[PDB]
Amino acid sequence: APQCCRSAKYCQVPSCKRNPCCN
Repeated sequence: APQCCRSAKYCQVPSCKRNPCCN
């Protein structure tokens, strides 16, 4: 599956929002 640091769109996910990579 696609990681959270794959694109900004993913960073806008309540699941990837708490990700130090997206934060």
